[PDB]
Amino acid sequence: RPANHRQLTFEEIAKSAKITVNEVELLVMKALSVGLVKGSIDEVDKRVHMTWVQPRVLDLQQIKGMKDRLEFWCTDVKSMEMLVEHQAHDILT
Amino acid sequence: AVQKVVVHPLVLLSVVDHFNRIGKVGNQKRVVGVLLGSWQKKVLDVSNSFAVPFDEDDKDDSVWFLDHDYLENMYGMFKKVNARERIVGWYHTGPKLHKNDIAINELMKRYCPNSVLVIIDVKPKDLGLPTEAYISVEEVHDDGTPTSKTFEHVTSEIGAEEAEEVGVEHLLRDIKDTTVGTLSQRITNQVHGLKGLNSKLLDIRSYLEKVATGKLPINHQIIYQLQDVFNLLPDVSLQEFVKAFYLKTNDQMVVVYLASLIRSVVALHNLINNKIANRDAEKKEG
Amino acid sequence: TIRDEIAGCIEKAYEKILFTEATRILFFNTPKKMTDYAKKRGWVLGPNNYYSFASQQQKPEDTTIPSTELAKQVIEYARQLEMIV
Repeated sequence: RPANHRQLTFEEIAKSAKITVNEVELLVMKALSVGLVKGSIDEVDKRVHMTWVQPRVLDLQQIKGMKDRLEFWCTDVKSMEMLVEHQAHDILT
Repeated sequence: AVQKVVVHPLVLLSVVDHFNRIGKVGNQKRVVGVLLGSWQKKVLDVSNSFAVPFDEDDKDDSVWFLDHDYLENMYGMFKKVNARERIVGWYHTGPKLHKNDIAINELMKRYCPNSVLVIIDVKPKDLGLPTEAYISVEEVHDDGTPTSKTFEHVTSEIGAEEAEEVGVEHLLRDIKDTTVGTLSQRITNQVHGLKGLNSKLLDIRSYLEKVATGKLPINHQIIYQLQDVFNLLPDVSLQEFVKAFYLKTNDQMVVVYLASLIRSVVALHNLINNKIANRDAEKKEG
Repeated sequence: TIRDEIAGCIEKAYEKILFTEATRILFFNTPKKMTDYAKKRGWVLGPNNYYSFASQQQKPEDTTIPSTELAKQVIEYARQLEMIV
């Protein structure tokens, strides 16, 4: 999942891991004990909140997404910086 | 380890004049010299520097020369005139570092325990901050590399001293737009955006370049690691990051009411004084 | 200009309305103008009821048009405080 709206509920964990309801908490707190997740837990919905992902080996689509999103950030920073510079340039002088 | 190194202007000018020393032979020669300083703290101090003979030819390009005896007798001179001063490392011109730039440190580790280097640029086309400094450590890898002995950068700047203040601040006489206040930082405010842009341009150029050449260079450890560090911290969320903006309103609040109240009153009071001394000298003049 | 006045003010908090009162106010008892309103407009012709859909704004991204209009305004404050000639 692309790391933006990624707060996971109990269901997809218990569907992938195919373990029952009262074991997914052990499952996530084991990874929290190890440190290959850095999130937190609400349990009114059993939403395990995600503030983490593992650094993974760069594949070809990962190469392309890297360059594309990196350029996406770069041109936005440039286009806003140019407007700041030009808007307040002549008072610098 | 090292907190940061503090470079003074004297050593940088002592590199520029050294390039002027060897600028007449011209043919193929980088600038290389020896650094002097003082291990103050975890922070590092730099006071003086001087030359060294060094050359490097084309065929079998690992031909390099460090005169020990020059170092011995001239360090004897500098230790003879100043006992506070002792060696801390070395430097060279640094377009970048090439492959042979480990053997110099691996020679003079028997002089300084942590022989630190300084990479400068005599050509100020660098719109970044010059006087880069590395230090060599070991990072022995998960792939079972025996010993990777890699230089790593510790940050650097230009420090201050009372006499060199007199020197530098008299040698400029050139530019002063600061009037230090709300606008001594805005030139550097253009600089921070533009010099994030230059570094990011190096980033995108490197990313495009690793796919083409280096055969599969891509950094293999610190690409995915620090790339996911990048991909773990652009917070653009909208739940209470929107709700920092009544604290932004509070930031506006204080300065708005300080300005609106006191600025007008002070300027008005000065108008009072001006118009009193205007009309009361007008009735005496005319 | 009253026909499109009801067709303008329909989109407000008429969260559900029975059809024959809209027949009274709009005009035309069982017309093809009910097809005109229920199709050219929204207000889905369901069982005896023009149904109200929902739309939101969220104020999500902006957060930035606040941030850039404040960039404009405080560049202006700093610009007028800045002046010197």
